[PDB]
Amino acid sequence: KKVDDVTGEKVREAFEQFLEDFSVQSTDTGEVEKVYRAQIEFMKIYDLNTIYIDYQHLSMRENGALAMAISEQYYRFLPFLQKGLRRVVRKYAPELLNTERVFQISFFNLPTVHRIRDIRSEKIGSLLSISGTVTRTSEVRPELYKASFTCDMCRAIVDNVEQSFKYTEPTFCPNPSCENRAFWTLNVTRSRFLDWQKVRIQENANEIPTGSMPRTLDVILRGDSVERAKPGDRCKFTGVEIVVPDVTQLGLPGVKPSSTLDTRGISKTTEGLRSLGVRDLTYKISFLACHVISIGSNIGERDQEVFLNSLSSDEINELKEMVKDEHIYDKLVRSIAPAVFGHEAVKKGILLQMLGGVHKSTVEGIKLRGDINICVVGDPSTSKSQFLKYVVGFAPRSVYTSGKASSAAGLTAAVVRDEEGGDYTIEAGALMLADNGICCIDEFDKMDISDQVAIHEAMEQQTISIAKAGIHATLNARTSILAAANPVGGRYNRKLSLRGNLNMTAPIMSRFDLFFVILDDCNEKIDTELASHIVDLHMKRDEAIEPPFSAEQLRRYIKYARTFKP
Amino acid sequence: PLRIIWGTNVSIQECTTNFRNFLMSFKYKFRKILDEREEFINNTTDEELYYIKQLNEMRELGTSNLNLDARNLLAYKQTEDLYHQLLNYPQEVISIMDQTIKDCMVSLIVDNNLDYDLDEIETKFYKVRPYNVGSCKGMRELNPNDIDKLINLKGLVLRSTPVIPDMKVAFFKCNVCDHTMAVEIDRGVIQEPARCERIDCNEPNSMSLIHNRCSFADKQVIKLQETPDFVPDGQTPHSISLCVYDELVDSCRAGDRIEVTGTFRSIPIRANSRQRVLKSLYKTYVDVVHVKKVSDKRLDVDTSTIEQELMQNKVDHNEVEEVRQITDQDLAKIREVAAREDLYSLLARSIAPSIYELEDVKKGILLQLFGGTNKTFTKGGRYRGDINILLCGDPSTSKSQILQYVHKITPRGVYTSGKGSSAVGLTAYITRDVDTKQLVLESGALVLSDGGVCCIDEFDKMSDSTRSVLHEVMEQQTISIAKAGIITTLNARSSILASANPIGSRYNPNLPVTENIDLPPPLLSRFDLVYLVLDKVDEKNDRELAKHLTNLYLEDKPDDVLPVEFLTMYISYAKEHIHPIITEAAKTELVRAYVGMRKMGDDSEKRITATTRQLESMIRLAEAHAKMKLKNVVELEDVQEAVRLIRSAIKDYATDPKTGKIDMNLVQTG
Amino acid sequence: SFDRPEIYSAPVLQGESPNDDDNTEIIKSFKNFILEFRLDSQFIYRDQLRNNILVKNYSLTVNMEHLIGYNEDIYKKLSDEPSDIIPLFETAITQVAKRISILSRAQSALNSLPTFQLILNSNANQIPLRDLDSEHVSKIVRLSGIIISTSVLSSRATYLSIMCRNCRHTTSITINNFNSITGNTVSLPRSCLSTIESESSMANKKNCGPDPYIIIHESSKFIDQQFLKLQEIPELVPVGEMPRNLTMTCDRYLTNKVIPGTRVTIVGIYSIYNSKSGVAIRTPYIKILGIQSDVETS
Amino acid sequence: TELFPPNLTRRYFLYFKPLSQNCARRYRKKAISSKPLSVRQIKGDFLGQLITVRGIITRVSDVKPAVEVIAYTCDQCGYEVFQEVNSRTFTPLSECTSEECSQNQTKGQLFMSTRASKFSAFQECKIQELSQQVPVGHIPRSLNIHVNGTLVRSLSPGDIVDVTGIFLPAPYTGFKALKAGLLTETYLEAQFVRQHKKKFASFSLTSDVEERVMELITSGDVYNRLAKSIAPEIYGNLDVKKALLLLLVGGVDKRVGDGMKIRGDINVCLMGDPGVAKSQLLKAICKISPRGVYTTGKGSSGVGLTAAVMKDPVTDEMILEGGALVLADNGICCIDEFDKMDESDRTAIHEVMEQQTISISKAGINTTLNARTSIL
Ligand SMILES: Nc1ncnc2c1ncn2[C@@H]1O[C@H](COP(=O)(O)OP(=O)(O)OP(O)(O)=S)[C@@H](O)[C@H]1O
Ligand SMILES: Nc1ncnc2c1ncn2[C@@H]1O[C@H](COP(=O)(O)OP(=O)(O)OP(O)(O)=S)[C@@H](O)[C@H]1O
Ligand SMILES: Nc1ncnc2c1ncn2[C@@H]1O[C@H](COP(=O)(O)OP(=O)(O)OP(O)(O)=S)[C@@H](O)[C@H]1O
Ligand SMILES: [Mg+2]
Ligand SMILES: [Mg+2]
Ligand SMILES: [Mg+2]
Ligand SMILES: [Zn+2]
Ligand SMILES: [Zn+2]
Ligand SMILES: [Zn+2]
Ligand SMILES: [Zn+2]
Repeated sequence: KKVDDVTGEKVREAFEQFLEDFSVQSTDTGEVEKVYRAQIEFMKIYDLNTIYIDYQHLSMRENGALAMAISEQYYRFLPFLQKGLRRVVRKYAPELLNTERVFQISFFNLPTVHRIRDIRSEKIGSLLSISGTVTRTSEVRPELYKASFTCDMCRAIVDNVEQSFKYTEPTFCPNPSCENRAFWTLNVTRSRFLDWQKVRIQENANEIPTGSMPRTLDVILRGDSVERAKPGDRCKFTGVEIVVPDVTQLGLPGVKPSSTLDTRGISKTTEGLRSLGVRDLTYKISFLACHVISIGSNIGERDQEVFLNSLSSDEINELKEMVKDEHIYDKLVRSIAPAVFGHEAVKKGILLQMLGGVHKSTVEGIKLRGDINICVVGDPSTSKSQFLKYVVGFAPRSVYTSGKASSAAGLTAAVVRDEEGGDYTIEAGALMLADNGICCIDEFDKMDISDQVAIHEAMEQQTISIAKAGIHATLNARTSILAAANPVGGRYNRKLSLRGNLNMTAPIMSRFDLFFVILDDCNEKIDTELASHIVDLHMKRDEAIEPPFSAEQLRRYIKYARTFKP
Repeated sequence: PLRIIWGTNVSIQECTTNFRNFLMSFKYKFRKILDEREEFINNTTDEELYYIKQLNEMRELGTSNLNLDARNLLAYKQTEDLYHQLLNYPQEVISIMDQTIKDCMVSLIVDNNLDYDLDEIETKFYKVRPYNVGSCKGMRELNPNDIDKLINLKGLVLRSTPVIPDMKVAFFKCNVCDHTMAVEIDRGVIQEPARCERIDCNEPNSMSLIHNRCSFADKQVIKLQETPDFVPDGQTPHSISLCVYDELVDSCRAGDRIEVTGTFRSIPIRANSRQRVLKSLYKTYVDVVHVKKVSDKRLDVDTSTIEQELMQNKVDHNEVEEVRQITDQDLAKIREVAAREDLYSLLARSIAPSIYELEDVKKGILLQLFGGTNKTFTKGGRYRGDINILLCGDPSTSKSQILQYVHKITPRGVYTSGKGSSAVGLTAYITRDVDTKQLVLESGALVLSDGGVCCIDEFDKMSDSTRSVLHEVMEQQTISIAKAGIITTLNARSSILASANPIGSRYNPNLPVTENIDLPPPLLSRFDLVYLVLDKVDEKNDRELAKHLTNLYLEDKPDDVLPVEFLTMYISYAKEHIHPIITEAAKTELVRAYVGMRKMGDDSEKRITATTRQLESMIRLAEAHAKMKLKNVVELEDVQEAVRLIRSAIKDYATDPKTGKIDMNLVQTG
Repeated sequence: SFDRPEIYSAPVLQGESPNDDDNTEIIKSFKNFILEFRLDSQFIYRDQLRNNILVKNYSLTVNMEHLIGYNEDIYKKLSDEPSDIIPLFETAITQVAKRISILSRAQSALNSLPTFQLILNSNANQIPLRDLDSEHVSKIVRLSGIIISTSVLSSRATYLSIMCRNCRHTTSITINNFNSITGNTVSLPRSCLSTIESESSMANKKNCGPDPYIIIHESSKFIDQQFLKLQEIPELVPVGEMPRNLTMTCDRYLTNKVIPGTRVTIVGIYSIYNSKSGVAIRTPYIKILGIQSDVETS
Repeated sequence: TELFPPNLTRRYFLYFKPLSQNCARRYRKKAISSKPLSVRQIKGDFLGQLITVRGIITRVSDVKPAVEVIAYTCDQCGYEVFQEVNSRTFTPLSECTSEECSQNQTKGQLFMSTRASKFSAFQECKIQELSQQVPVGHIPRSLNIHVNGTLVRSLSPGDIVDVTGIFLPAPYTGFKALKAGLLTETYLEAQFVRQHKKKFASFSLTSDVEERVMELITSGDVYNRLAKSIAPEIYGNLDVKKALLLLLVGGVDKRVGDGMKIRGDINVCLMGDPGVAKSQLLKAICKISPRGVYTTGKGSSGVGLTAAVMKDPVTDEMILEGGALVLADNGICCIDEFDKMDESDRTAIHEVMEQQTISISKAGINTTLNARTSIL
């Protein structure tokens, strides 16, 4: 008979008791409602496979021992959690069990979120939260969850054999026909599969240490969590730290653990006619996330009816209050980039760039661009980079690039060789990460001419073409461009035209809707208030900034206004 | 008789007794008389028990690591042989030392009848970290007979691998009866059980290893660029791999200069992945025991760049110090020196004693070392008090020596040359790792110099594309990379110190200042201080300079200047603990000075007109001057000194505002 | 064009504690029994071994009841599983004899010394031939009867030097076990051993073929094997039954020590062979360990 | 009994110094070992012989531990098992082979120990045929030299040397299809090295040196005698040769306690009309100096001056390989056609001439490297 895990049994009983017994008082009325029975009866209506459990609710139970036991040994106690959930669902909603439905528990609201560099080996097999920027996402793929095999010489079917990460074969064979355990074959049709996605995440910019390069991590999404991560956004993943075999570590210094088979209780004879197998224990840390939540890429869905339903009634009141204002335009144009003193025309253009225009298509099939491209040119130290830094900080789905530091593949899309393996991948460039957003290109004049060619291909075509190696693809590049440029010779020449001052290509220049030339003229009064404003900023930090609208309400108003199609 | 570990000359009992006697009886006066320092002996520091004090404070803070100076072992008479045994046989001697530390830990609380519980001490594992084990010999000068010996290496960290899980206990489960066992690793080998150990179940080949149930330890590989004291003929710098384990993982960042002491190890490498055939030529590496990130000769790292790193250091309990410790007596000396009326001249004069005069240049260099205050907005903005200096000058003006001194004095800067650097080599690139055959990301010179000073010699000779990289570094203190490998924003909070020549290689008074400097206005506006270092021939100046250079060669080894250790710790304390703020009287005269120089720029390029970045530079220099005098506020005189330094650096008094020319005789005073 | 690497060892540490079931400890106990046993006042087996080396008789004759007097556990091991224990005692005899074959001929003024043969006599209870059972299989049995036929001497290989047919790889095989009947328990290897050894650095797909080795007869060594047939004595046979007999094998000094018609006691291993009447039926036979002639014909 | 063999108890390395030509002349002995051969003349019939090859060293690998015999410990029997290694690859011993485990039914498991195993300091060097040795219209050829034991670090790139060693065959490297029979690679296992030019740092005040130095002093007028004998086939130019001798000697290197350094090396430019034999003077100085490297204005590029990141396959690692300035470290760099150089090489020598370092910050590398050349 099988031996059981007594601690796992206590975990199972405590968790299944938690699934009913936990309750909260109602905010509106004060009624004692039990949220997880409501959750299960809600999943029974819509056939959901995923139950969401707050970690604080689990932490309230007992003295906190159940939460600590679940978080510390999540990999060990997870099948017990599954069995407890199956029994609780059986007690109340037996119809969920029939279609066997694979259940997934998603934990969220962990007290701390860990940096990608804070990952250590003692947390392997433990529930934990990480945050990171999604750079690459893979196709949704099937994973062998419950395989079906036939013994090669028995030729009888067996099913529901559990797979523990790497592919396994059974050695039991309860069919009495054979005396051979090792030999099997696997059929793919009768096997049961699960959804699988590998998304690559990167260290956030503020999380990176002083001189280090960013490091990546491959996190696996399964079930309903698949496709909730998108390239170029900041995501918080809650899940288990797992470990994955890695043949890369062969040439590394240090003693690599190996695994020999022990031969002490085997009787042998030297009859004649000494080979043994040893396997490497080399691994890398990965993540298996049960829950994915997308934090805003900013510091702080096309239909308006969908958007207003997300907002609460009190915030809809504030939105309609902002709409009701007769001077709303003046408040908006003064709320754009409050650190910049003056330059109302550039703030107007940036606000209109964030709002944008409608995308229209003729009967021929020609697409009319609704994105508005702005280029800011002028004398040095005219706060041109301040506008771009404000836009990338405030606007969602916005990237900031420099002209010299960028590359043609880094701006649009790159085909990447991974681990010298035969597969090739695509990583999205800056304009793809800013799709339906703003790409801020500072120092536009310093960029290479071939990069300018590669970008205006997307500027007319609104698309990016890939024909390198065996990968052919058409990718969307529906992005607005906010560019900052310096004239030839540093200073802007009044005598010359706009084309004389700019080194940029004429197809670059034709697509820009607005060219804002900001000139530096030395007047005593304007310099006086500008110097006073700058020293007051340095003196007073945040409270020297007085916008009519805060960043959150400005962003809410812009998101509301983008729904309208004039 | 005497029991000796095979292959060693080490007796466990003798080593334990000698090391315990050393712990109980060592005083730092023994170290002083070993180093032939008799006049420096004082009572209250030396005649107290040193390692007893560290053991007491180590119990009180709850730390488990003891730092052992191996030179102290050579100071003590009975442990002179123990020093050679520790160097020759660190694997056994270090374990013996850990056992002796644990025995002294329990003995200190049993003997003194302290309230500390014995059980809490006994469950702790104590380990000692030896350091200063000998001279930093060249790593390529080591022989195969030096394998498994303790060595010192000075180096620069280029990159580190992510944290690697190294298996220590293996978890096996039976497939049929769910019976679990845990087997502990023995010398890199884990023995798989061929059969289930339970009396009921005896199925062969039924134990499967569960990879996520089993326990792991942290292992990290760091590429270190060695900087040895002695370099033989025609040797090129080489990078060595060093392995850190457990708490020392992620203690070292890329671009910092460290002292590594560790054991010299060699392993055979498998020729093929599928084959177990090993290569006969072994691969050498260092298993790191102790890391030192603090040098008395240079400044320490700016802690505002490593706040989260300090927090993670506290979490990991690595007990590695990024900053030097400030005692009460030397802090009192710092406060007394800050009260001197000649503090500015004393600090600037003590910068480069070998370099004669260049007083305003040294003052600007000192203010760059101090830096302005760093302001981080709660909304998300960031202001950095990083000061950029350009030294445009005639040949033979010690500016290369000045950049050399600053490169030596900074904790983690990088020294580069014009046309010896490219745009890619300054920011970041992709290389192929030798060990893993993988594409790995490696920082360029600007990212490596973050938190320090990047010195650029021959700045005028650098190409336009390479100089155009420095714009974002000089204004935002960051680089925004959008390439095939990375699309990210990297912090480069490096103050830039550049040295340059005029177009004709000598300053021409016929041409204006802007033509002589020959920089585009976007790049030249980002420099806080621009120094026109000129060679004026005088009787007294040439006589004094010639005497100053000839006094160097009177002896083989060559007013009052502060020592470099006290200078570094004073600047360190001021950067750490002084964050001055601008006041109203400073604000109004800042505004008045900026308006006045904008009015000077109204006159008719030939001249460098005033710009808003010059107002930012006035703010930063005033903050640096206030931080120098340990004042927590920026008031009017600091701003006047900043303005005066800006005027005197470019020699605005010497130049004619209308023409822009500089005349050598009529105002200039060398 | 480099030579073989050499593998060699030297004792340094004590190692794990010795175990009674380990082969080395059994060999050491056998060696101590040979050296230190006293019958009345003399080391009978040590002096017998010296005299046998002087006569160049490379065998030792051991009384089994002496093993009772000396050490019980190794007697139990020898009785229960003789096939594994007898090579160990033969190794012990050969190891003691090497010390005698060096310290004697170099003092009373090349030599190759073979593995000695264990001949062992018992005075215990004699099993009748028809009372043999499956419980006696692979165990030492003492039994009596009359010998009705002795075959001619066959030649078995002890040491043979073999050479690959086309590869010309040279190998030697040493055989110390001749207990098997109708079976080649040791034979020529099925493929050339040069490739798996990889002894030379050059290693000049080449396959030598199945059974490539050829015996070099002028450098091979041989012994004598004899088949005997033992019948139960005709005085005590059931009236209507044919008397039952057993095939027995002897080798080396046990051959030609008995003629047909002699009534003998025999110590030997009741053993098994398959002869090509039941799906799994094996014919019994005896591997002779000792022959005792009850009476001697004149 | 089993002992540690004498191979495991030897603390010394044994080398064969070749018999000299002068000593061989006395006894009418004809020394094959003494006569320096070019790389071309080392044929297959010289294999196994002690021979001397003269040539310039081009590449030297880093010193690495090459295991000669591997030591394993067995916990079961307490024996130490040693397996010899004579090839580039080996298979480690897994299961114990001592006499105690061999007889026993339970065989022990071997664990390798580095400290008990025997290593040799190993270097692989390339020696190239000298220009006078190369026949007409041919490319110089190279030979592999194996350096073991004490002789390591006695060969540096750019040295013209007599290397005496045993010419030995090696297992074949190359495509299997191209090989015909028992083809072998070749290498020279080094026994002795003699330097054609003695390094200045290797100078020691031996007894025989002292009488020659005293003779040169007591002859008198040493400064003019040494200066006028630098390039004696060149008429006149006495002050130029005097400054060239001062170039060879140089001033003292200055170290300040602050860490600031003032170079002791002298830099000399010779600019003049064509036909003043200044190229002859550069070649004369630059054969005289032990670490002299002769360069051309455009023949030596930027990467041929400073450094390049290249893979070393014998030690299997990417290392920095120096250019002409690194080859002349603590020597003289001999730059002919100085005005014909491009600006990048001018910046390189601009950093070299005062700071005596080359700072490279490219995609390949972020280093500073020592280039302590005196420049002519
Ligand atoms: N109108 C303004 N309002 C506020 N700050 C300003 C203004 N003009 C300049 N500044 C400040 O002056 C500095 C100029 O920085 P940048 O925005 O990088 O200048 P820029 O317009 O981008 O010119 P380049 O092309 O970078 S030289 C910053 O510290 C700005 O905050
Ligand atoms: N003012 C000075 N004080 C002290 N030493 C000096 C001074 N001026 C020149 N020297 C000495 O002369 C040497 C000349 O080197 P540097 O002055 O550093 O050259 P430089 O100023 O960088 O000019 P370059 O190399 O043509 S750009 C220095 O190394 C000092 O030894
Ligand atoms: N003073 C001299 N003594 C001896 N030979 C001389 C003298 N001047 C010139 N020659 C010879 O004239 C030739 C000049 O050769 P070079 O060494 O190339 O002169 P050069 O100064 O290098 O001229 P270049 O290369 O055109 S600048 C050689 O054959 C010299 O031997
Ligand atoms: Mg800008
Ligand atoms: Mg210089
Ligand atoms: Mg010439
Ligand atoms: Zn079957
Ligand atoms: Zn079991
Ligand atoms: Zn063969
Ligand atoms: Zn063994």
